[PDB]
Amino acid sequence: QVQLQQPGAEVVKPGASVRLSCKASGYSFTSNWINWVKQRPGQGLEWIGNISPGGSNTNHNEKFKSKATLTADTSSSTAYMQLSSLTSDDSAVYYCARYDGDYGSFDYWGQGTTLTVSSAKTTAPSVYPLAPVCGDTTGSSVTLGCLVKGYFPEPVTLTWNSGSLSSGVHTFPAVLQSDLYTLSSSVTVTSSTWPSESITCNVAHPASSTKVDKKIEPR
Amino acid sequence: DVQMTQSPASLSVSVGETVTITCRASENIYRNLAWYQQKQGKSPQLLVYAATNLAAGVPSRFSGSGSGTQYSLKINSLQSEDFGSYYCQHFWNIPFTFGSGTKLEIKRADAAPTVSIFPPSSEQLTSGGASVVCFLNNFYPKDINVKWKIDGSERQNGVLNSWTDQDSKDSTYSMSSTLTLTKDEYERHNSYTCEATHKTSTSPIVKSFNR
Repeated sequence: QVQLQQPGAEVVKPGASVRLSCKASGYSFTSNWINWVKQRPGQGLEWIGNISPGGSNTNHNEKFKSKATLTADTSSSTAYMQLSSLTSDDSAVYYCARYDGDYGSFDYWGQGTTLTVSSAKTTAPSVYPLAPVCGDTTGSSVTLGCLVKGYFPEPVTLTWNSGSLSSGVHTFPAVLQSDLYTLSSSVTVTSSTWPSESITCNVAHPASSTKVDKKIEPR
Repeated sequence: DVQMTQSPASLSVSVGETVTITCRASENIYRNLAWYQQKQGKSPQLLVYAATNLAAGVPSRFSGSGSGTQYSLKINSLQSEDFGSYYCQHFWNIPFTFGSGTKLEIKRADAAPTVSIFPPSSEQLTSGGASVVCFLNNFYPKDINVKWKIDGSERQNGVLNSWTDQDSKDSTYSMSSTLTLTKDEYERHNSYTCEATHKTSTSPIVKSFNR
């Protein structure tokens, strides 16, 4: 019943400003401090600052004194964090969290907003089939792949044989480089399976409303 | 202000084992310390508050202890749901700093990577690009390195790497490495090589093809 509602993701331009929202429900909004926490990919939690809604008294981590501006609208039970002069070092997940005086700590957290700071426009991926070297399959198995290049924003959903083939799959996290994403997926099957049977990669990119199949053909 | 020193940064453990994680504050923080758990892809969740008190509904196998500058979180007979990361945080004064985290990882038997190399697709070449891909799959432990060579010469530029989290079925790790060239550069050279260095292979496992 206590809930803190944050947007799941926001894409924003470098040098621009963004206002991140945290809408509280299930308790009296002015009763608790709202805290903000930054987490960079694969890194730790970093405390940014806090606000007491009503009087709007605040505390800041000195590292964020100019970067973050904290406000609150009691009429909508919403806390806001403004991030200014955006750079790639601002790309992160930002959580809001409620402080409880009894626990002396953070008892409820928002889902976090994934902020992506980028110049990129929405772009459908190119999907390339990865067939093995025309060497030889005297191994008991064979590995095939799918390369998904040049898309923006996240995510893509990749399946094999429309989801019929789910075992032996590794779908790798996307990497953003030169302001487009690339990802890849491998699937491993017994040698008797391919190329005797069809194996196709299916790639959905909901931001561009595209879906693309690529059959893996022997070289 | 107060600095928190958390240890260990990482540990490989098995279900049923007992684990102790430590936090050290720069000054006496008088038990004003919380511990959180964070599962992959999820928000942190409070386990222990005021150094020693279990939050509402938290399993009794978790316990916190300490005073002064020295705090611990103990997990007594770890269960499957307990793998993930843990963080301490103090509330002595502003800023309310977190420890750097402890990641718990599932122990399993060592496994050499299965290495596969892939030439550019005809499709990509028609568009004027040339990506060569190397999968280093189902290995354990986590640490690994890949080196590219073109005609026997190490190539560092144009390489993108990605790593999976621990596999839900077999607890291994995998890695993908993509070397991206122009089609013109790709077609000038003859041989392409991916080399995997791992605990199980300090002399690398080498996969190559000739264009």
